[PDB]
Amino acid sequence: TSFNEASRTSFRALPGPSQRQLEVYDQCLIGAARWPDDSNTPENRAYCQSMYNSIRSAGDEISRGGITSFEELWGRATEWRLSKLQRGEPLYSAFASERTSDTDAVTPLVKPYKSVLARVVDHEDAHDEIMQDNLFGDLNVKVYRQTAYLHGNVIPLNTFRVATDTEYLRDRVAHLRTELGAKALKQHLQRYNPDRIDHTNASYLPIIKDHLNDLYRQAISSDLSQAELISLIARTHWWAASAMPDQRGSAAKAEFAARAIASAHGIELPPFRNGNVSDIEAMLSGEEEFVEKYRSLLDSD
Ligand SMILES: Nc1ncnc2c1ncn2[C@@H]1O[C@H](COP(=O)(O)OP(=O)(O)O)[C@@H](O)[C@H]1O
Repeated sequence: TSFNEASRTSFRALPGPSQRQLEVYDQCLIGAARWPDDSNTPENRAYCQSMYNSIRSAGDEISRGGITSFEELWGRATEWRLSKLQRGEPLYSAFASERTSDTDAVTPLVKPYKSVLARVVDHEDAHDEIMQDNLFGDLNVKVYRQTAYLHGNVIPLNTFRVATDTEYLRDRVAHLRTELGAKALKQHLQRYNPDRIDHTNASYLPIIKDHLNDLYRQAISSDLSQAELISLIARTHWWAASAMPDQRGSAAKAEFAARAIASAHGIELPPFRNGNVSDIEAMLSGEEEFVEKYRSLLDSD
Protein backbone atom coordinates (compact mmCIF):
# COMPACT_ATOMS: atom_id res chain seq x y z
CA THR A 1 0.00 0.00 0.00
CA SER A 2 2.48 2.65 1.20
CA PHE A 3 6.22 2.92 0.63
CA ASN A 4 8.95 3.64 3.18
CA GLU A 5 11.87 5.37 1.43
CA ALA A 6 14.31 4.87 4.33
CA SER A 7 14.07 1.06 4.35
CA ARG A 8 12.88 0.69 0.73
CA THR A 9 9.89 -1.41 1.80
CA SER A 10 6.18 -1.14 1.05
CA PHE A 11 3.72 -1.60 3.92
CA ARG A 12 0.25 -0.91 5.28
CA ALA A 13 -0.06 2.12 7.57
CA LEU A 14 -1.12 1.32 11.11
CA PRO A 15 -2.33 3.43 14.06
CA GLY A 16 0.90 4.11 15.94
CA PRO A 17 1.11 4.25 19.76
CA SER A 18 -2.19 5.46 21.23
CA GLN A 19 -2.30 8.92 22.77
CA ARG A 20 -4.00 7.52 25.87
CA GLN A 21 -1.07 6.35 27.96
CA LEU A 22 -0.62 4.05 30.93
CA GLU A 23 -0.35 5.81 34.26
CA VAL A 24 3.26 6.74 35.01
CA TYR A 25 2.92 4.20 37.82
CA ASP A 26 2.19 1.32 35.43
CA GLN A 27 4.79 2.58 32.95
CA CYS A 28 7.33 1.88 35.68
CA LEU A 29 6.11 -1.73 35.86
CA ILE A 30 6.52 -2.59 32.16
CA GLY A 31 9.16 -5.26 31.68
CA ALA A 32 9.54 -5.85 35.42
CA ALA A 33 10.00 -9.39 36.73
CA ARG A 34 7.53 -9.32 39.69
CA TRP A 35 8.13 -12.70 41.31
CA PRO A 36 5.22 -13.83 43.55
CA ASP A 37 7.74 -14.53 46.34
CA ASP A 38 8.93 -10.91 46.19
CA SER A 39 12.78 -4.66 44.31
CA ASN A 40 11.42 -1.38 42.92
CA THR A 41 14.33 1.02 43.40
CA PRO A 42 14.54 4.27 41.41
CA GLU A 43 16.62 2.15 39.05
CA ASN A 44 14.15 -0.68 38.52
CA ARG A 45 11.48 1.96 37.96
CA ALA A 46 13.62 3.88 35.47
CA TYR A 47 14.55 0.68 33.65
CA CYS A 48 10.87 -0.11 33.14
CA GLN A 49 9.94 3.47 32.25
CA SER A 50 12.62 3.40 29.60
CA MET A 51 11.34 0.08 28.22
CA TYR A 52 7.89 1.64 27.97
CA ASN A 53 9.15 4.64 26.01
CA SER A 54 11.22 2.54 23.66
CA ILE A 55 8.35 0.09 23.15
CA ARG A 56 6.07 2.86 21.87
CA SER A 57 8.91 4.21 19.74
CA ALA A 58 9.51 0.85 18.05
CA GLY A 59 5.75 0.55 17.64
CA ASP A 60 5.77 3.92 15.93
CA GLU A 61 8.50 2.62 13.60
CA ILE A 62 6.51 -0.53 12.81
CA SER A 63 3.35 1.41 11.91
CA ARG A 64 5.43 3.42 9.43
CA GLY A 65 7.13 0.44 7.82
CA GLY A 66 10.36 1.45 9.57
CA ILE A 67 10.78 -2.03 11.08
CA THR A 68 10.09 -4.77 8.54
CA SER A 69 10.87 -8.14 10.16
CA PHE A 70 10.82 -9.78 13.60
CA GLU A 71 14.61 -10.09 13.49
CA GLU A 72 14.75 -6.32 13.08
CA LEU A 73 12.40 -5.76 16.03
CA TRP A 74 14.47 -8.18 18.14
CA GLY A 75 17.49 -6.06 17.19
CA ARG A 76 15.89 -2.86 18.37
CA ALA A 77 14.92 -4.73 21.54
CA THR A 78 18.52 -5.89 22.02
CA GLU A 79 20.05 -2.44 21.50
CA TRP A 80 17.65 -0.92 24.03
CA ARG A 81 18.54 -3.70 26.46
CA LEU A 82 22.28 -3.23 25.98
CA SER A 83 21.93 0.49 26.72
CA LYS A 84 20.97 -0.37 30.31
CA LEU A 85 24.20 -2.27 30.90
CA GLN A 86 26.89 -0.59 33.02
CA ARG A 87 30.00 0.57 31.13
CA GLY A 88 32.66 -2.09 30.58
CA GLU A 89 30.23 -4.88 31.47
CA PRO A 90 31.81 -8.31 30.89
CA LEU A 91 28.35 -9.73 30.24
CA TYR A 92 27.68 -7.19 27.49
CA SER A 93 28.52 -9.77 24.83
CA ALA A 94 26.12 -12.38 26.22
CA PHE A 95 23.31 -9.80 26.14
CA ALA A 96 24.14 -8.96 22.52
CA SER A 97 24.66 -12.48 21.22
CA GLU A 98 22.42 -15.27 20.00
CA ARG A 99 22.69 -18.64 21.75
CA THR A 100 24.61 -21.55 20.14
CA SER A 101 24.95 -25.32 20.63
CA ASP A 102 28.01 -25.31 22.87
CA THR A 103 26.81 -22.69 25.34
CA ASP A 104 24.80 -22.26 28.56
CA ALA A 105 21.26 -23.63 28.29
CA VAL A 106 20.35 -24.21 31.95
CA THR A 107 18.73 -22.24 34.77
CA PRO A 108 19.15 -23.74 38.28
CA LEU A 109 15.81 -23.32 40.08
CA VAL A 110 17.21 -21.53 43.11
CA LYS A 111 16.45 -17.99 44.33
CA PRO A 112 14.83 -15.97 42.77
CA TYR A 113 13.19 -18.87 40.91
CA LYS A 114 12.15 -20.74 44.08
CA SER A 115 8.44 -20.17 43.33
CA VAL A 116 8.78 -22.31 40.19
CA LEU A 117 9.34 -25.46 42.23
CA ALA A 118 5.69 -25.52 43.25
CA ARG A 119 4.33 -24.71 39.79
CA VAL A 120 6.19 -27.74 38.43
CA VAL A 121 5.23 -30.14 41.21
CA ASP A 122 1.56 -29.10 40.99
CA HIS A 123 1.56 -28.91 37.16
CA GLU A 124 -1.39 -30.77 35.65
CA ASP A 125 0.95 -32.01 32.91
CA ALA A 126 3.97 -32.92 35.04
CA HIS A 127 5.00 -36.57 35.23
CA ASP A 128 7.04 -38.48 37.80
CA GLU A 129 10.28 -39.72 36.31
CA ILE A 130 13.70 -41.03 37.30
CA MET A 131 16.65 -38.77 36.54
CA GLN A 132 20.16 -40.17 36.29
CA ASP A 133 23.10 -38.11 37.54
CA ASN A 134 26.83 -38.86 37.68
CA LEU A 135 26.96 -37.27 41.12
CA PHE A 136 23.68 -37.55 43.03
CA GLY A 137 23.08 -40.85 41.27
CA ASP A 138 19.43 -41.58 40.49
CA LEU A 139 16.75 -39.19 41.76
CA ASN A 140 12.97 -38.97 41.70
CA VAL A 141 11.96 -35.83 39.83
CA LYS A 142 8.68 -34.23 38.83
CA VAL A 143 9.24 -33.35 35.17
CA TYR A 144 7.34 -30.96 32.93
CA ARG A 145 8.25 -31.29 29.25
CA GLN A 146 7.23 -28.19 27.27
CA THR A 147 6.64 -28.95 23.57
CA ALA A 148 5.56 -27.04 20.48
CA TYR A 149 3.83 -27.78 17.19
CA LEU A 150 5.66 -26.51 14.10
CA HIS A 151 4.60 -27.54 10.58
CA GLY A 152 3.65 -30.99 11.85
CA ASN A 153 6.91 -31.38 13.74
CA VAL A 154 6.41 -31.56 17.50
CA ILE A 155 9.54 -30.31 19.20
CA PRO A 156 10.69 -30.08 22.81
CA LEU A 157 11.31 -26.59 24.10
CA ASN A 158 11.93 -26.18 27.83
CA THR A 159 12.16 -29.02 30.35
CA PHE A 160 11.61 -28.46 34.10
CA ARG A 161 13.29 -30.89 36.56
CA VAL A 162 12.37 -30.83 40.27
CA ALA A 163 13.93 -33.37 42.65
CA THR A 164 11.42 -34.67 45.20
CA ASP A 165 13.64 -36.59 47.70
CA THR A 166 14.29 -33.65 50.04
CA GLU A 167 16.11 -35.37 52.92
CA TYR A 168 18.18 -37.51 50.57
CA LEU A 169 19.33 -34.38 48.72
CA ARG A 170 20.35 -32.54 51.89
CA ASP A 171 22.71 -35.43 52.62
CA ARG A 172 23.99 -35.87 49.07
CA VAL A 173 24.94 -32.18 48.93
CA ALA A 174 26.67 -32.25 52.32
CA HIS A 175 28.82 -35.19 51.22
CA LEU A 176 29.65 -33.68 47.82
CA ARG A 177 30.27 -30.24 49.28
CA THR A 178 33.18 -31.95 51.02
CA GLU A 179 34.36 -34.25 48.22
CA LEU A 180 34.44 -31.52 45.57
CA GLY A 181 34.46 -28.35 47.63
CA ALA A 182 31.97 -25.48 47.40
CA LYS A 183 33.76 -24.49 44.18
CA ALA A 184 33.82 -27.64 42.04
CA LEU A 185 30.28 -28.29 43.25
CA LYS A 186 28.76 -25.00 42.09
CA GLN A 187 30.31 -25.58 38.68
CA HIS A 188 28.74 -29.01 38.28
CA LEU A 189 25.67 -27.62 40.01
CA GLN A 190 25.48 -24.87 37.43
CA ARG A 191 24.42 -27.44 34.87
CA TYR A 192 23.23 -30.37 37.01
CA ASN A 193 21.40 -28.78 39.94
CA PRO A 194 18.65 -31.30 40.86
CA ASP A 195 16.11 -28.48 40.51
CA ARG A 196 16.59 -26.84 37.09
CA ILE A 197 15.22 -25.71 33.74
CA ASP A 198 16.86 -27.24 30.69
CA HIS A 199 16.18 -24.68 27.98
CA THR A 200 15.26 -25.13 24.35
CA ASN A 201 18.04 -26.69 22.32
CA ALA A 202 19.78 -24.00 20.23
CA SER A 203 19.58 -26.29 17.22
CA TYR A 204 15.91 -25.26 16.92
CA LEU A 205 16.51 -21.49 16.82
CA PRO A 206 16.59 -21.17 13.00
CA ILE A 207 13.12 -22.60 12.35
CA ILE A 208 11.85 -20.81 15.45
CA LYS A 209 13.24 -17.45 14.28
CA ASP A 210 11.68 -18.10 10.87
CA HIS A 211 8.37 -18.89 12.54
CA LEU A 212 8.60 -15.67 14.60
CA ASN A 213 9.09 -13.74 11.33
CA ASP A 214 5.96 -15.44 9.96
CA LEU A 215 3.92 -14.33 13.01
CA TYR A 216 5.27 -10.79 12.68
CA ARG A 217 4.20 -10.71 9.03
CA GLN A 218 0.70 -11.72 10.13
CA ALA A 219 0.69 -9.38 13.13
CA ILE A 220 1.30 -6.25 11.10
CA SER A 221 -1.87 -6.72 9.05
CA SER A 222 -4.21 -3.73 9.01
CA ASP A 223 -7.36 -5.89 8.92
CA LEU A 224 -7.10 -7.75 12.24
CA SER A 225 -9.72 -7.59 14.97
CA GLN A 226 -8.34 -6.89 18.44
CA ALA A 227 -9.16 -10.49 19.34
CA GLU A 228 -7.11 -11.83 16.43
CA LEU A 229 -4.44 -9.26 17.25
CA ILE A 230 -4.08 -10.11 20.93
CA SER A 231 -3.76 -13.79 20.01
CA LEU A 232 -0.88 -13.12 17.63
CA ILE A 233 0.91 -11.01 20.23
CA ALA A 234 0.54 -13.75 22.84
CA ARG A 235 1.89 -16.34 20.37
CA THR A 236 4.85 -14.19 19.38
CA HIS A 237 5.59 -13.65 23.07
CA TRP A 238 5.20 -17.39 23.75
CA TRP A 239 7.57 -18.51 21.00
CA ALA A 240 10.17 -15.83 21.68
CA ALA A 241 10.24 -16.31 25.45
CA SER A 242 10.18 -20.10 25.17
CA ALA A 243 12.90 -20.16 22.54
CA MET A 244 15.19 -17.93 24.59
CA PRO A 245 17.12 -16.84 21.44
CA ASP A 246 19.95 -15.00 23.19
CA GLN A 247 22.53 -16.10 25.71
CA ARG A 248 21.22 -13.38 27.95
CA GLY A 249 18.25 -11.01 28.13
CA SER A 250 15.66 -13.03 26.23
CA ALA A 251 12.72 -12.32 28.53
CA ALA A 252 13.18 -8.52 28.31
CA LYS A 253 13.50 -8.68 24.50
CA ALA A 254 10.54 -11.03 24.12
CA GLU A 255 8.21 -8.82 26.14
CA PHE A 256 9.58 -5.72 24.43
CA ALA A 257 8.81 -7.22 21.00
CA ALA A 258 5.32 -8.35 21.93
CA ARG A 259 4.39 -4.92 23.29
CA ALA A 260 6.01 -3.08 20.35
CA ILE A 261 3.73 -5.00 18.02
CA ALA A 262 0.67 -4.19 20.15
CA SER A 263 1.75 -0.57 20.41
CA ALA A 264 1.91 -0.29 16.61
CA HIS A 265 -1.81 -1.08 16.58
CA GLY A 266 -2.67 1.41 19.29
CA ILE A 267 -3.13 -1.26 21.92
CA GLU A 268 -1.64 0.04 25.16
CA LEU A 269 -0.94 -3.20 27.04
CA PRO A 270 -0.83 -2.68 30.85
CA PRO A 271 1.90 -4.38 32.92
CA PHE A 272 1.72 -8.02 34.02
CA ARG A 273 -0.04 -8.77 37.34
CA ASN A 274 2.20 -9.01 40.40
CA GLY A 275 3.43 -12.60 40.67
CA ASN A 276 3.03 -13.17 36.93
CA VAL A 277 6.47 -13.48 35.31
CA SER A 278 5.71 -13.58 31.55
CA ASP A 279 8.53 -15.78 30.26
CA ILE A 280 8.13 -18.29 33.08
CA GLU A 281 4.36 -18.39 32.57
CA ALA A 282 5.11 -19.09 28.91
CA MET A 283 7.74 -21.77 29.56
CA LEU A 284 5.28 -23.53 31.87
CA SER A 285 2.59 -23.88 29.23
CA GLY A 286 1.53 -25.04 25.82
CA GLU A 287 1.06 -22.45 23.09
CA GLU A 288 -2.73 -22.60 22.98
CA GLU A 289 -3.27 -22.48 26.73
CA PHE A 290 -0.82 -19.57 26.92
CA VAL A 291 -2.78 -17.67 24.26
CA GLU A 292 -6.02 -18.40 26.11
CA LYS A 293 -4.78 -16.96 29.42
CA TYR A 294 -2.59 -14.13 28.11
CA ARG A 295 -5.23 -11.50 28.84
CA SER A 296 -5.66 -12.70 32.43
CA LEU A 297 -1.93 -12.43 33.09
CA LEU A 298 -2.16 -8.67 32.50
CA ASP A 299 -3.63 -6.09 34.89
CA SER A 300 -6.94 -4.61 33.65
CA ASP A 301 -8.07 -5.46 30.07
N1 LIG B 1 17.04 -3.37 36.36
C1 LIG B 1 15.97 -4.06 36.17
N2 LIG B 1 14.80 -3.71 36.84
C2 LIG B 1 13.59 -4.40 36.69
N3 LIG B 1 13.44 -5.46 35.88
C3 LIG B 1 14.57 -5.82 35.21
C4 LIG B 1 15.82 -5.20 35.29
N4 LIG B 1 16.71 -5.83 34.48
C5 LIG B 1 16.00 -6.83 33.91
N5 LIG B 1 14.70 -6.85 34.33
C6 LIG B 1 13.59 -7.78 33.94
O1 LIG B 1 13.67 -9.04 34.61
C7 LIG B 1 13.58 -10.16 33.67
C8 LIG B 1 14.89 -10.89 33.42
O2 LIG B 1 15.42 -10.63 32.09
P1 LIG B 1 16.10 -11.73 31.19
O3 LIG B 1 16.52 -10.93 30.03
O4 LIG B 1 15.36 -12.98 30.86
O5 LIG B 1 17.28 -12.08 32.17
P2 LIG B 1 18.72 -12.65 32.14
O6 LIG B 1 19.22 -12.96 30.68
O7 LIG B 1 19.55 -11.64 32.85
O8 LIG B 1 18.55 -13.91 32.91
C9 LIG B 1 12.90 -9.52 32.46
O9 LIG B 1 11.49 -9.55 32.75
C10 LIG B 1 13.57 -8.15 32.44
O10 LIG B 1 12.91 -7.15 31.65
